[PDB]
Amino acid sequence: MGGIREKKAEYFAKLREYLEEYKSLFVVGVDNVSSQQMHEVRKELRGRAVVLMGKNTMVRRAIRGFLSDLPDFEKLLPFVKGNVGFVFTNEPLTEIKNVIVSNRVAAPARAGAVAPEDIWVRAVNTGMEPGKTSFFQALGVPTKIARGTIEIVSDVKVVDAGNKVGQSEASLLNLLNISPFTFGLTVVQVYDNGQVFPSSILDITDEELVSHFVSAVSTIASISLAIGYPTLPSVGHTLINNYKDLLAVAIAASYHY
Amino acid sequence: SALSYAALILADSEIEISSEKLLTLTNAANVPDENIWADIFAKALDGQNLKDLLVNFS
Amino acid sequence: MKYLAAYLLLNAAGNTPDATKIKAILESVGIEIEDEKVSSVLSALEGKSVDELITEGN
Amino acid sequence: YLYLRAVGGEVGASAALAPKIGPLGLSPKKVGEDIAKATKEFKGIKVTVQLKIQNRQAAASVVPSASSLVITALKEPPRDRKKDKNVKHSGNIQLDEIIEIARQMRDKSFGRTLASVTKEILGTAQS
RNA sequence: UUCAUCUAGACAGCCGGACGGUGGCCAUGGAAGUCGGAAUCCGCUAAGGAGUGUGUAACAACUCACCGGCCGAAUGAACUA
Repeated sequence: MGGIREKKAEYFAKLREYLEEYKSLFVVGVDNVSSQQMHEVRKELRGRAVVLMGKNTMVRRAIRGFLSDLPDFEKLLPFVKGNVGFVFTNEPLTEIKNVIVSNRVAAPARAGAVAPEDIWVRAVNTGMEPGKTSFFQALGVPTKIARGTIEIVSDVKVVDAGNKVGQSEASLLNLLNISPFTFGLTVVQVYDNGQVFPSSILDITDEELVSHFVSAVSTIASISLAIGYPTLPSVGHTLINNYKDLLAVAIAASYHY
Repeated sequence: SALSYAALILADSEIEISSEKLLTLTNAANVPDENIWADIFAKALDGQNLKDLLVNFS
Repeated sequence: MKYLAAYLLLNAAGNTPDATKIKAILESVGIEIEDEKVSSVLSALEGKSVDELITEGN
Repeated sequence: YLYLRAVGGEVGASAALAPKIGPLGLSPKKVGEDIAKATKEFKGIKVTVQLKIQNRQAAASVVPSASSLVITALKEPPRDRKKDKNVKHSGNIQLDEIIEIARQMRDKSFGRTLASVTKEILGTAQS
């Protein structure tokens, strides 16, 4: 607790060797996620390969870079945001995102935070006795007293995605027991092998590629059927085209055989 | 087929489907060149709309 | 597309990865590969049975 | 949670159970039985027991615990009579004993590694 | 003037985060972070002190430590005339 380091250049020095030891380096966001949730998330990572420290002591990827030949300076705009960590890993890029991003733990929203997604409150009895119903009304949640209990009149959106949640708004929602978001280490960024990946990449489609694969597979298949080029898959169809076309000439015409 | 897949990639890349161009992709794959099969393939593909064939098919 | 055909063509020969083959085929096409597109296709490919996806055709 | 204090073997004290309210959410001596059964050996120093209440059930969070685990293994009931230097009783745990206390703790504890877990218990043991 | 903190980013303000060994021995009606009185290791590790103040008979939260950002260049404490 006392004045003694609280190190400077020493913890940087441990950190120096840590980007260099591991191939894959992640820039990640704790801010939202509780620490039973973070600490559990980190338990997963830790078996595989581990996370270490900084401020601006983090931004010093430059010294690490300077030791090797890899980036500077050169990077697009140093992506770091409030509340950032570095994850040093063996684990390839694509898999790291699926562990972290898919498996998030739940928790409540916060006052003065920008809502990540649309917020709704449901209609039904709150179960609470008469009191300051007014507080609910202030937010733009309609309520009225039915059967001597406070009830919310209708489902409505209290706050949208990309708008901030007001201090009153948050508190009242917590009393309702309404939470809902997914928390865990938001991925800002990846370095691997001289290459910079931003977060759009990092949510990694995949269903779209199945559709594209199957469509590519059909292009090949099509080409095969029509073209007549008989390795294993195409063959029985290619023979059929030469009929499809004969059987066919009969249907329009008006010679009967 | 490696030869059919080679043709569709060559058209997607924007390069003509000929014996040299199929041979370079085929060699990069590591599959041995066979003169008869790429020659039939270029010949079958001659006079074709690759685009029009690609889309219908049962 | 370039990427799709390239891994498909290799799959017919029976083998594939980032530098060794994907990069090799597209480079044999004469085209410069975007790393992000290769990485995305590979990451998607992991733990998938390509043969099973083909068996439904879409 | 709303927390509570306990002594080994105690039940039904007026000051401790009645104003703090009887868990089970009514009817003390439900919990009064439940805590008491569990409590073990002689009273010694007070432990926390911590109250959690559910519909018509009580549950307590009780750790005397990893150190009470040490007591069982050593066969020594006290704690370090003359702190950090050398104990008055001669309770030297073995290396084999401490990794087995660590094995069992490893669910309760976060710890990454078993070797990490051995430090955490050992640090508790010395002081 | 003298001692400390600053481009490794101080400072004013505003913004923001906290899992686990484990509610720690003595004594007493009673201390359990915070009436009195011990040692002080460690996980993992951006980070997460056996704790800074606000509590109740005692227990019972919330903040702070420690840590991160928005800004950018000096800074505050002691004496002296």
